[PDB]
Amino acid sequence: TCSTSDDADDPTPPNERDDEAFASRVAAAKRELEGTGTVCQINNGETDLAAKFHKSLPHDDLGQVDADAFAALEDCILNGDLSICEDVPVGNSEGDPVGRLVNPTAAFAIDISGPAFSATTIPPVPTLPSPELAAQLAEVYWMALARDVPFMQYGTDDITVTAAANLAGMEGFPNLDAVSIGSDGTVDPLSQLFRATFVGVETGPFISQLLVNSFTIDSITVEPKQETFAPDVNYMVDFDEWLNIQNGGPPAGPELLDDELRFVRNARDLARVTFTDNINTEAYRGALILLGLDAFNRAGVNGPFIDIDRQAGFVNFGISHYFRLIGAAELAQRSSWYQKWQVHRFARPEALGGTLHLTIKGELNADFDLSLLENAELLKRVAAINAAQNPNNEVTYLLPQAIQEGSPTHPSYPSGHATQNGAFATVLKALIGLDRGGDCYPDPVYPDDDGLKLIDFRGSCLTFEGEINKLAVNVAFGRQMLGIHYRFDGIQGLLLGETITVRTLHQELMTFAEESTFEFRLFTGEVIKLFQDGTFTIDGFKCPGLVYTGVENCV
Amino acid sequence: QTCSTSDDADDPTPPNERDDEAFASRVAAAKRELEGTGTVCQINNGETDLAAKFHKSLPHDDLGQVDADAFAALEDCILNGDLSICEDVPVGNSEGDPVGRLVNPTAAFAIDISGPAFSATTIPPVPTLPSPELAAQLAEVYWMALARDVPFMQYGTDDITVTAAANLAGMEGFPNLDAVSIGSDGTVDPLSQLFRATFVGVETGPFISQLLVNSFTIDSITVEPKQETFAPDVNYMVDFDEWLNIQNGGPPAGPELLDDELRFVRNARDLARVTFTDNINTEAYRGALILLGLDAFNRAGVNGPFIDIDRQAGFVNFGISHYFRLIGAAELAQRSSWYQKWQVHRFARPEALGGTLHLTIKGELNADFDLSLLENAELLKRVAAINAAQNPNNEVTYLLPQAIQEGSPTHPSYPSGHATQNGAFATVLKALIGLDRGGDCYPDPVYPDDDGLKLIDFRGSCLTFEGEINKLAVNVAFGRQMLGIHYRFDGIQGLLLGETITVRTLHQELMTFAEESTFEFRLFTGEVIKLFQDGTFTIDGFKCPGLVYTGVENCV
Ligand code: VO4
Ligand code: VO4
Repeated sequence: TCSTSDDADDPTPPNERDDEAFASRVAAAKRELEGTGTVCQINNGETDLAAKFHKSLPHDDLGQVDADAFAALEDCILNGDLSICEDVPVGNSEGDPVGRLVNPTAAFAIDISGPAFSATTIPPVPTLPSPELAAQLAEVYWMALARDVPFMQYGTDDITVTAAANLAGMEGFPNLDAVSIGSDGTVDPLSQLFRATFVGVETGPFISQLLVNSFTIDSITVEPKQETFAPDVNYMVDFDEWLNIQNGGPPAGPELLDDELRFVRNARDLARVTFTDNINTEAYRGALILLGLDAFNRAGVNGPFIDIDRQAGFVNFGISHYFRLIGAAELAQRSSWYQKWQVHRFARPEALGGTLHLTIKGELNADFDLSLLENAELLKRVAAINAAQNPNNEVTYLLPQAIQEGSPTHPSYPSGHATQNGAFATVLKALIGLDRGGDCYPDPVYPDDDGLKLIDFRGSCLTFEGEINKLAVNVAFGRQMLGIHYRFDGIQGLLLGETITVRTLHQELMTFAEESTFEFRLFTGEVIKLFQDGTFTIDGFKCPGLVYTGVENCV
Repeated sequence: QTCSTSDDADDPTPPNERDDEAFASRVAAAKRELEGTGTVCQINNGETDLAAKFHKSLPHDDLGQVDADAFAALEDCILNGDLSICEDVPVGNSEGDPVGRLVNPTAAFAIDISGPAFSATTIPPVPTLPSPELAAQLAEVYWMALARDVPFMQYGTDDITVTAAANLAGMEGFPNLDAVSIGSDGTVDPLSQLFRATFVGVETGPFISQLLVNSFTIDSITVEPKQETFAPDVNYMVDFDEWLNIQNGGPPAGPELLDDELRFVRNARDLARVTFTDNINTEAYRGALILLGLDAFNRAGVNGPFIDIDRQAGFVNFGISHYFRLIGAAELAQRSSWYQKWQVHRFARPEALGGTLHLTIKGELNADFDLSLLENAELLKRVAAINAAQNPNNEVTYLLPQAIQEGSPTHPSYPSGHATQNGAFATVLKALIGLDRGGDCYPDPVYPDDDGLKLIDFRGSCLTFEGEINKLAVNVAFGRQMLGIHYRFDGIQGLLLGETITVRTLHQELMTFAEESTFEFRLFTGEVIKLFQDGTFTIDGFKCPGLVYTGVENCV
């Protein structure tokens, strides 16, 4: 049995390989220790249970949570114990899986890699009475009303031309997260409504090139015409059906589907993608397309290999590296879960929709800002679309859901889809690099209004990095378009995802033998550059912390 | 805001101790890896002949023998984890084609914070060039090339595969091949054993996994797996000059000829084509979506510890996030595969031993291949004839016909990186699905017809999910062998390396989870592993003595 020598072409002796791996890992962990320090989780401080998540617990007939049950939920959230979590009351005893709490104890796991779950933060949510919460909630209502308008008709359809005038008139609107908006405060329906200022999202067609172009997987070429939802029908707008879903009961039935396969061409379609995706499916498709277009090089001439001739990357700076992180970067979901349950615990849009509807009916008196509560233009359209749908044409102002089950049984903020899509977009941009990130997407297209044919897009350069960012914001805002998240869930989850992913990316980069760096553009536009000694820059400026904690701290 | 002992998080640990607690847990995890690893000795087969070593893309003489100083430059490149030193390795062809680049030789030297470090695991020494095991390993690769265009359901009648099976069973070292599928009577049944392995389920039912031939749905897009495949009969690198050009790092002679009709995978050439055009985990990702849709893994999160309780579902842990996260993350096993390829065994590819074989048969070289191969009359006459029909002026060569013009990637043979990653992904799918559901039968199994244009319903065996998951991994490993670029030891040892490594990572993560939970599933060779949060583990119910898992043979 060997000790100081063996057959490997390795400078370290066998009996030191174990110590060197330990030393390296202790140092890495020490760097997270020191770079982290004391991190303070802060929520908006409101105590109203109406603004908190409690879907699936027992509610009275006004959708108001049972006190004892909510206190058992707080018990469950705090203790990271399965058994205590099984003690939380359920509001419907039929045992349907949509009634189960979605893994409330998940956050309490220290992963050995990346930033620990409590090492990052996201901002407090706007309180229920605020002008910002009002405009955020109205925007989810207008998305629901605009679901069947084709994206290319946004500038001429009554619903979206109105949505843009009505939202721009709300006091809180200019304060919405990365809101697309003119300098004069107006909203252009075709290029700004339901958009964000992250790089490339406002340029060109609403839907990312990565969602409408063909992809090849194992020599199988796939055109992305999907099975989509039927137009014009929404769910949970009948009061008893809505209450039953808040109490944890089964959906009223399946969703109506369209008989014709179509490319994604309106918000209902985009929402459909996000209802039937599985973690990184959209980003995986984008990854394959980018590889096929040579934004990422399949033969491995990426990273430090672009400047040399003898070697190609694979495990590092090649497809092994890329597809590994496309899955591994989903680890940011653990931090997303801590934020959802242990910290913010914010009410989903359908729950606030119930509070609103009852307040409008005079059965509750929630303090919503008058910009929503007196928003006649929006509330009359909601009343009308619901009455058209409901038995006996009964009017409700509930938020129309594109799915019978409504939201998943976990808190609104942030969106897990937005956190994981921010992480996947960051992995793609970092491996493709800044230079290739700025090249223009070749032969860009947009689906026709029926989603049956692709039309050649003739306009500004759509950069690879912008189309990757667009893909991520499409997925985030597609959940909003189902009725189950607000813009703050999507924007702040995307940033949470980018920050955590820069931390893991930098951690791994420091271990690699070959000399190399990472360089790429963040969602807000700054260029980050990561170095193997632990240093990093934002637009050329060397940052002061030991580890990346967001652009705001690099000053 | 600042804070110290209290903030708005419902977390028992004060903010100012959360950094400390994460460092403590990480040190304890790294320490468990330190103490469970100890001294690990990397042992290769010890042969010194350069003909038995990888040196594709370096300068060679006209007999394909490596320039000696270039090879010592490559060893220095392998040893030092230095990009600049690796840029000094000589190249045998100046055209600058990307197929000539060395594939990331410094990759192994990176200590990943999670999982087993790159040098903490081993794979067995490769059979030496003169051994009967090597001879039968290489003959199998050649028979796979000769059987490329035979539809799997015609294996029992086609003279090529009927003879392959008998020829291989009569080779002295054949019975000692890695998990070789063979009767107790010593014969190989063409339909159910030829080019198969004894890993659970692989020998049951059709050759191709159900996960590769059934439709998958992605984002509401339903996909029928009819692929663009290679044309029949044509093989490449069978003309000596073309072969030599490829060994010196020159560009491929041309593109591969493709079939005009899209088809399901129905022969070895088609399975090879999958593996030529896949991307790390595309085959398992397709299988993962198929399994999820069949409820072998529950999309709503009723998996792992949630199966026995009513109030909660899994997601980050024991739900789809866990599942898709690990399907990509488990590719981390590729760092260890890279160490074994370059730093430890550095074994020559089948096309390289094929050039040595060819030249030895012609009397231009004198390699000591065992006589079971050098005097295999049945194999030699068929190789000569297929190559004479392919070559322009009908010149005979004994080179191993490749299914692709560029031949192997530019990195050593052992183990197969495709096999190591598919052993890891197979291991992730089984662990998350769990032992009980792993035993459920595939619901609607099929097999493609001989033209690969229609799916025929299969009957007469329960194809378990764990068995079809194992089959897919062995199909991907063996499809590289069907390209002409890997041996069976590359594939089976690669699959087992990927499994051990993944068990180590799965266990490490399991120990962190707040909820009480375990992992329990069946390994490739059939034993049931069960992993516990206190760091202990069992093999068929027997408590293992090591700190950490190091393979079935050490749990005794
Ligand atoms: O998955 V959301 O967290 O986007 O409901
Ligand atoms: O990728 V192989 O290592 O299977 O050539």
